[PDB]
Amino acid sequence: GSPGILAPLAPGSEDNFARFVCKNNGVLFENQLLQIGLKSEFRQNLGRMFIFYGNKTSTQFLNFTPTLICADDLQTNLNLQTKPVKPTVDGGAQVQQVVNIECISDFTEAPVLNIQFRYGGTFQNVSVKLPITLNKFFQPTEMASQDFFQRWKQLSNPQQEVQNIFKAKHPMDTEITKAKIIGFGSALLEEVDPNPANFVGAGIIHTKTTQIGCLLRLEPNLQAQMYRLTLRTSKDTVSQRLCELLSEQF
Amino acid sequence: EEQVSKNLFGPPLE
Repeated sequence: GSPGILAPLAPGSEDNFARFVCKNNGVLFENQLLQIGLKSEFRQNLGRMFIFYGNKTSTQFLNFTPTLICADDLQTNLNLQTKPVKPTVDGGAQVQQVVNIECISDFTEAPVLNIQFRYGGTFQNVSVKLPITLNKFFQPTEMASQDFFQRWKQLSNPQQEVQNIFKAKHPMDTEITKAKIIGFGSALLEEVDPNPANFVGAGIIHTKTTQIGCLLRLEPNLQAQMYRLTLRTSKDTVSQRLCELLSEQF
Repeated sequence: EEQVSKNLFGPPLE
């Protein structure tokens, strides 16, 4: 795989994609040879992500070629720009790639990061899902209970609401749950739902053209170890994708 | 599911 030659993309490897929905900095993937670290920041519809490739061996990686894979429909909604990476990674060395990100419109698919390189003549080919998700363009909005209910009532049309009941994956810990909601990009609104055990959030999704207001309600049932999540937003596909993402976090 | 939602959650937000 000298420049201009690639192998077919490897099937997706197991990675830490879901751990990066509500967090931005950490290790996305690691095997015996390579560590892929991420650091990112986002503001309104823009972001900047740094990818760190760490060679855990004493042997050089040669022809080291990272490619971001995005279908045409995703490219229409999510603009990624990057710069070349040196194809030689020394043993024990770490190399950095910058990805500049613009959300054009809401989107569901995730970019795939494919990495091909030579390790002592072996062919290495790794494909991992990159955690650029719709909620990265979510700006928290604090608001009063009265403002929330006015907006919630407007979004009463069924197309605006997506609801999901699911079994808890993690301990039903109030403090961890609040931190997940904040890490998702939502404000955490206290004393809106008259049930003190429930969680309410609000924010705005920023695209190149449009601000999409979003409201959320998360209801635990501690005994049954279940949750009910309700999204009401000003765009049907945003309600769907945010509910899909947040439903996997508790 | 509607009944599970009945028994485990609700009522509607105000």
